[PDB]
Amino acid sequence: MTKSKLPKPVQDLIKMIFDVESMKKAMVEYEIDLQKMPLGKLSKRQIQAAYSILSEVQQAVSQGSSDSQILDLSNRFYTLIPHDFGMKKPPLLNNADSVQAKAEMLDNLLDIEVAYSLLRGGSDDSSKDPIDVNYEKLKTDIKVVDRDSEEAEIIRKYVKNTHATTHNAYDLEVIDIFKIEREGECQRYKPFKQLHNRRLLWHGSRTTNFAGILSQGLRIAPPEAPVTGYMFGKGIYFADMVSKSANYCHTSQGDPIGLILLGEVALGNMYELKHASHISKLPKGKHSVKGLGKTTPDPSANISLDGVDVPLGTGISSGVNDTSLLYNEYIVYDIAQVNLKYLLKLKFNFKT
Ligand SMILES: Cc1cnc2c(C(N)=O)cnn2c1
Repeated sequence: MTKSKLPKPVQDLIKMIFDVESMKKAMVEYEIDLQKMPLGKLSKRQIQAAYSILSEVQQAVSQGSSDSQILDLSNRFYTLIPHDFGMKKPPLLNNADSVQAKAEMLDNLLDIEVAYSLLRGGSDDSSKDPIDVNYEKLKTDIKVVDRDSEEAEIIRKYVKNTHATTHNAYDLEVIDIFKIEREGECQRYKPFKQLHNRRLLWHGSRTTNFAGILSQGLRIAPPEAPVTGYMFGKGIYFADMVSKSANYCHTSQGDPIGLILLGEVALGNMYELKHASHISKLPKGKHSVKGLGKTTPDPSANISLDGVDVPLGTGISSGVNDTSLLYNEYIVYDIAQVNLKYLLKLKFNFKT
């Protein structure tokens, strides 16, 4: 029963990541029936089967098949994943929007099952602090960045400048800044180290998903996932506006604490797009996809950190007239193209 000697901000981060209740709330927010399907009953092969049904809906809508088939698959989805809408009609998976919503839901369900499997596995010893046991389950070095260092100065300027005016529901306060080093990730990222056009970008996600993000990195949606459920196909999505990525933390007024990622991304040749392009492979010679947004952080204020460009400029007009994106988007389709550097802990102070 040796109390953990880890830094207090790290211990708080471990407790917040490995909280079983936060997993249960996240499933309740999706209106999943926890009585007919509790958290311990979540299965990876069950989520993959739900991914396949979403893919069956995608192909039926395209091939002009029976919309009656699209009704049977919708009811199949709700039998596979038991929900509880009370007295309301469940949303019908009959169009592309419904597929994207349930695709995003299964991405968080797959990460929740990963966090719970990580928690209830391995070995156990009641002589060690549970905080110490969970920290080594992540297989990640986690150090607190000093508040007065130039790293924290640049990171704060990154959060300070790239908060979009459209995302007016809140403003962000940086609580903690962690310098993370995933086990073995640096060797995996080595072939992309001297690739040109490397940037430090944001990645937001649910807090419960970070037990798997630190354990296995940022993954691509499984093969069973429908490629049309994501705007630019099955890849890893990043942004340069801190508010665009913080929206994917799914932070509520009840739980206003968020976790966001700062990662070095080997972009290389950017396939610049303006609208949806559901692809799994890039054209030969390209290494990433950039969704051109109307507003881009000023390129004149670009600075470097460890040889990595940091687009912390104020948002100005990009010079792109016809685009379906308000802000930029960076997508890679190889997991080795990501090197996670920092992990931030943000307080969401919702306004107006
Ligand atoms: C479809 C999609 C998913 N995730 C993201 C992020 C992020 N997680 O930071 C930014 N844009 N984006 C887009």
